[PDB]
Amino acid sequence: RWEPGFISFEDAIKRVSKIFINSIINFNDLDENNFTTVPLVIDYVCALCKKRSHKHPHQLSLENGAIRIYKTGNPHSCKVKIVPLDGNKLFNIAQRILDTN
Amino acid sequence: MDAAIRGNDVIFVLKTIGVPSACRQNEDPRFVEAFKCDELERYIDNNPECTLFESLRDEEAYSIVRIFMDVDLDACLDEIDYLTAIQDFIIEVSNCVARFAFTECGAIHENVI
Ligand SMILES: [Zn+2]
Repeated sequence: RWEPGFISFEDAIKRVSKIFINSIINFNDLDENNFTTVPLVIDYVCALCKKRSHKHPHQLSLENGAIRIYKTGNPHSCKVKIVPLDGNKLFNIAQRILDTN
Repeated sequence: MDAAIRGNDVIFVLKTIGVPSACRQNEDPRFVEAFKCDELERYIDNNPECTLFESLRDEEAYSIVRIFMDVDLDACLDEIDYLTAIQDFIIEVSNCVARFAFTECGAIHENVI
């Protein structure tokens, strides 16, 4: 008496990796049930702010079907990024078809 | 573009609400006053208790002003959500003002943005 209802988790992870110009160090460490907890370590090469380096790591939060990326410590230093996660299935199919060229 | 159109470094300020225009045009010392940036800086530093309401002397010659807005929400937001909201707000408002200028004032949209 993470929810994979829209797209796959690896797709979200690779989208996050693509958004970051610098490499992602702990990408493998992220799983279905740690992305809201595990802090992100970049390779500096931060795009969101064009600054050379950041004193504090970034973090991911899941909010109403979106992944929001914000830098810890003082959030005003680095811009907050928003990633849409909910997706029409008929659109993911089209994306997959265009991936094959 | 004249000198007053080039810039206006002298500022005019009131001291309360509801001052009649007769007193303003009579340069009443109890309500209106004229200052500069440095003068108002020491004024507000020395006399925090006063209430200061900056405005124009008159709309005939000093119509040029910086674009400004007042936002009042009866709530509180955490810092990260506040940042997201302010970014969306700034992009929407910048777009809207630029589009209005392009369609009416005939200015360049991208310059305004
Ligand atoms: Zn940054």
